[PDB]
Amino acid sequence: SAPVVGIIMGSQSDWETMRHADALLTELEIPHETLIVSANRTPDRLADYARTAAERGLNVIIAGAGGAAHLPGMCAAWTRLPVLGVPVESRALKGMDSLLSIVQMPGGVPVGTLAIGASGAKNAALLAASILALYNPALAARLETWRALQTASVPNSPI
Amino acid sequence: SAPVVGIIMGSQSDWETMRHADALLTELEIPHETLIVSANRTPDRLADYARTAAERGLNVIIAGAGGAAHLPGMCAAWTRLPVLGVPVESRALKGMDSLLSIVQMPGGVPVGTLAIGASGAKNAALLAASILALYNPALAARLETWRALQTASVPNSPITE
Amino acid sequence: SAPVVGIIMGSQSDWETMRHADALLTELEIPHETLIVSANRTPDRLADYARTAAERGLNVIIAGAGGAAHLPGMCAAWTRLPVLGVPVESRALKGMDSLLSIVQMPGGVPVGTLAIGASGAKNAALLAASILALYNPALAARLETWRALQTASVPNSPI
Amino acid sequence: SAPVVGIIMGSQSDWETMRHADALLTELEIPHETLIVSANRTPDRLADYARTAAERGLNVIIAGAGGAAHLPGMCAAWTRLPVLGVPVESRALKGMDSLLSIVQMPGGVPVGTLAIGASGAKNAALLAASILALYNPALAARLETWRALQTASVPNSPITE
Amino acid sequence: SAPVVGIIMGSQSDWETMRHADALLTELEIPHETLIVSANRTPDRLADYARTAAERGLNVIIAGAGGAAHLPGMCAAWTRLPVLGVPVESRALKGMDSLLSIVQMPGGVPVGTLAIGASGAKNAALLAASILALYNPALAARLETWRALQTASVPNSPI
Amino acid sequence: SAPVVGIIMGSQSDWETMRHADALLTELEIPHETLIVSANRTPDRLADYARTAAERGLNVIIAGAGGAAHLPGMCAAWTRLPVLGVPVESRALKGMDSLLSIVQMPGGVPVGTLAIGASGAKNAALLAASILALYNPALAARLETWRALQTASVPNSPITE
Amino acid sequence: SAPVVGIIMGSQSDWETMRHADALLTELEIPHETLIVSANRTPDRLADYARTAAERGLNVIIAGAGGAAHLPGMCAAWTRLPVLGVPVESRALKGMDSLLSIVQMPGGVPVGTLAIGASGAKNAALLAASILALYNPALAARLETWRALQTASVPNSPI
Amino acid sequence: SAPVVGIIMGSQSDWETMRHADALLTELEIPHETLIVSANRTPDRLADYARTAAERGLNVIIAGAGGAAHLPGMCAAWTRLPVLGVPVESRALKGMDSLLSIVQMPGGVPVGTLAIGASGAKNAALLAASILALYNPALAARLETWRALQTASVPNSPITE
Repeated sequence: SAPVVGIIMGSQSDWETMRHADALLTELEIPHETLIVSANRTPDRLADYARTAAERGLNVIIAGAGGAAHLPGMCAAWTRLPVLGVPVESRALKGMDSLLSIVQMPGGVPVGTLAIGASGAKNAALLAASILALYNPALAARLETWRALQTASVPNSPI
Repeated sequence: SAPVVGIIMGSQSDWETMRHADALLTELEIPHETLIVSANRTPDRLADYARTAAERGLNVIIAGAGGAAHLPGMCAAWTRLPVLGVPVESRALKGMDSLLSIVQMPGGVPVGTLAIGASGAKNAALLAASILALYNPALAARLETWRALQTASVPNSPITE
Repeated sequence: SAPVVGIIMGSQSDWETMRHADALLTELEIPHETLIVSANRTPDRLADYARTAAERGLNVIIAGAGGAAHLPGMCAAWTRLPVLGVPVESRALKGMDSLLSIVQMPGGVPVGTLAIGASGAKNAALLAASILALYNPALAARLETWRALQTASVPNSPI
Repeated sequence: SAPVVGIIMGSQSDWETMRHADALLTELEIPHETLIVSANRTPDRLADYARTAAERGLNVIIAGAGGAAHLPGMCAAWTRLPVLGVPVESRALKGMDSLLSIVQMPGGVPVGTLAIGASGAKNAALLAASILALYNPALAARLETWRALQTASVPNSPITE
Repeated sequence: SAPVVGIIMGSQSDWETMRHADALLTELEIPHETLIVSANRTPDRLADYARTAAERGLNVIIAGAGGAAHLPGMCAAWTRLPVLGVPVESRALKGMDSLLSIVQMPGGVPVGTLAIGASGAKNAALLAASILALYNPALAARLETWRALQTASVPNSPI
Repeated sequence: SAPVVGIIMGSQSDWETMRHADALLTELEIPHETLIVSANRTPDRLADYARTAAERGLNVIIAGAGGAAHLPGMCAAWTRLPVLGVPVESRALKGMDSLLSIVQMPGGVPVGTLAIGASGAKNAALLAASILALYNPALAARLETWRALQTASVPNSPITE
Repeated sequence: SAPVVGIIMGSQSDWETMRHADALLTELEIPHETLIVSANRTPDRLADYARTAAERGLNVIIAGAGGAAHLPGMCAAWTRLPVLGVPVESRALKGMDSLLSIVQMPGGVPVGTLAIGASGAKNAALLAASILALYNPALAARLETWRALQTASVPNSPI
Repeated sequence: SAPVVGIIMGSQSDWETMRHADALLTELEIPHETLIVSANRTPDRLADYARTAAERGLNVIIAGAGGAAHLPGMCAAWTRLPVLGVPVESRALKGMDSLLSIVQMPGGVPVGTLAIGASGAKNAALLAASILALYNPALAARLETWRALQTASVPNSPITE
């Protein structure tokens, strides 16, 4: 029941993208929390969140943000837990700024980065699931089923 | 002694970059294997490697490749294990082709991507360590100490010569 | 009657783009098959398809995909046949990721790459036609006519 | 002895890159000619070359050029034969201008484009070989052997020094 | 009455952009011709056009095209006249491919390149006008008036 | 003697670039401090530095960092003082990642960004000087003289060898 | 009452973006002027404006422009005052041309550059406010309140 | 002897590139002047230069600058004469900033832009020559001969070593 994955995003505007991560975790029945935490507007909120994540029982953190996206990297700076980053598509630069701001972390503080947008949010949840599956047999089986259904469901010819 | 992390790369030319992942895992005392698997030249070798990774005891796979870097993504297509990708810097496009070819995986098949080059290789190892630390108290303690030392080792001022 | 060109695409979403390749081949009366094969979701389907392509009588394979587009390159990895790649326009990066993921193949495993989008799908079919024309006199004549009509049909002044 | 593949390039500076296409065709025993044809300096030479390629016995044309690389596209405008383009790396833009100038052909006039640089040149030759192999059993056998050897020659592990 | 400026474009699709060049020349009463000439679809038409331009009395050629835009460069290859190029905005790459394909001409065969899109078409006409003005006093005065009105008409505060 | 400008950078490797900001402030006689503060390795050090900057007497902060350059933006998140950012050139992406990571701050938390590299560092110092000059007549006079000399020192023609 | 901040933009088309800077300054009760000044169409207007800015009592200048954006840099060339630049999003290149044309100023003539678009306009006003706050206690308090409200108003969870 | 073309550049560092424009004009016997005019450091010098260019007898202006290259555009803002711009290659961004800062002029104020670097400088001179040739028969003959020689001088095949 207690969350094992924390999904945080820079603002309400990121929800359209991050809701895909939320839906996936719920689909795989992975207990999680979904919050808004701004690296630039609520720095102390982020510090406290990242710093106490492990103590609170979180295993993986999924962070999404756009533009000069500092949320994933700064979160990783305060926690020992694996942090996965989702570059949210920005208006002007289409998420290229989001992507470079997240993926280019210097050696020492990693952020597992996923694709720009919805695909990335969905994959961050799946990646978090694959991480949890390493020590949760029941979940591992549900993930196997999920991947199996995905593969088996691809049509053979276009409509 | 059995490896829990597998480091694979597209060619010997990728070693200059991937050796940093190898070195870090060894530093943290994480058993691992290091191999060359080409997505374009040895597709069947990749299929077999990725398909059997879980049953062989591997927990995480770190794949590095450059240019049209398909190695990480295709590995993830065959394994349920988390796959971390390292974009190896390319000559002309400076790893931008490597980066986009790895990070832009479509929804459904993830690849946790790190930075272009040596930093990405080192971080792939560190990310893998943080994953394993979730269920290995001893490793978790070593990682905590490693991160703590890194933070404490940062100088307060530059050597202004 | 048996297909000599195989058109494969990563998903139904690519059809809007790849249908142009299908239409061109049909226009030139080139027997072909149109299928959905995902490099990331159906890897074994792709392996089997590419591996057996030549045995099945295929001469050229046209593969289209977007984003981290691995379909053309992986197809080429399993077949000796010429593989032509169509970068499908992606939402965020407008097919630049698709393009680099396809065209930058390392020496040893080629993929003849065409333009991003519909133009590319249409040109992959035309390129496949020009390849088949080298050993099919009837088709060669139909291709000559097609190219001739294209050239002669260009207006001299804008409307 | 008659050439079946024609390799053309915009200038002597392109040879460093295009020589890889020449070497590969020779390796596979594919008769070919190698010439310099400038789309911007010798437009009429290009027109004549492309227009008469088919009647001269050529089956495939490999064109390499950099910067505002118009050579491949204009060659394709005049010939019905398949034209493969090699983006030669440029100084400032690292071949990105070369690549876009070649690959972005509008619908109706194709240019099968390969990677920027030496890899693209080698692959243009290999692609040309795979095309010719469709109607040349002997060549098809040589190509099959070549691809098979490439796959079998990939090392299993990196020389970790 | 005889045209002194030739406006050529790769296709009808470029008209939306090139019509701005046409309108400007008409505004400044500069005799010109507006035609469709495709470098890739009508290469011989282009060769003939560029080759005979000077003989026909043309002084400047304005060429617009998008994507792998070869029209301006190839036109310049066949004529000694100044050739100005307009990169037409492409669907996927927004004219970046158009721009690089036009502006990066190697030393020896120049193409005076203008901005991507409508602004570029309008400026190619103005640049052509400034060229003709060097030897046409009447036109030079009309151009001075045009530039003067532009400057004087800029509002001092936004509405 | 009390510093009114604080120059911070992510690592010793940034000094080669940031030393230009240091040199210029000293030239204009602007008291300042120069420190290394890592946004990713010493997040708490950054929080404390930025939070207390105003009370410590600082008026402007110049922050330089490369790659995933979060230092300027995070500093601005904690201080009400104007923060100027210098994108340090990165190896692979030539500072483009540095630039976008700094300049693209969302509405509400500004970072006045300068050019990539040494020019940006020098301009960050000059911008800081122009800010301080608004309420420091003596400095305003020195800056005016500096700008005037720069303009008067530009040669009229190139040394055509 | 006399303006202490001058907001200038290249054209009426930039207003949609620069109005955000105007609104912010008004919100913080910072006296300012909002004008249209084109570096390319009204160069002498710009020269006069920038040259006399300090004499007129201005403390900071916020300049916004798109495309080949020369307004901020040229303004800085004529004034000793701090000049902040706002890259306006362009149609084709989405403000990347605007951004590079503004931020890449050579050492010697600075321009404090903000993000592309509305965010940048809003931040230029806030940056100008933070500059004025250094010597205006009342304003400094209003800025503290503004930043405090921003931080406190961020929701904890998405809707 | 009076100059009909004016070549201006932002700094001595631009000469390495702009000297190619100077050399070509001299080759074609086109009288010209070469000066350094900084758009950012000597704005008034630029205003005066551009404003008086026509009355001084100049017919074409070739302006070269890099980075935030405002020189060509601002020159065009003050003169009715055609202005040709040469994007000087920049260190970090390889002239991309130079190119966009010059070519993207808004409708109403044109700058005929050439390629990044030496090729652009040479072509700016050639473009200027083609403009002047429209009303100078002697020059038109020299240009025709120059273009003809260029075309005739292209080798037919590469020196395959």
